[PDB]
Amino acid sequence: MARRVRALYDFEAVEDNELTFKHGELITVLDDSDANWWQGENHRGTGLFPSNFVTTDL
Amino acid sequence: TPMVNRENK
Repeated sequence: MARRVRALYDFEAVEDNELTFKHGELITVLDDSDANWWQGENHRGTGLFPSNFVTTDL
Repeated sequence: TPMVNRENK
């Protein structure tokens, strides 16, 4: 199942395939098959983000 | 903020 994580930092997408998010927001992890870049989903849409920008503690 | 590296996406 897709798991939820919370953002530790702001991240603003630079490429079209990246997700934008803000500190404290929830992200759904859709695909963590890659170690450093995960596909997620939030209220803004979907896209890739750095795995080290989030935590499993909600 | 942690450093980001896009070379490896």
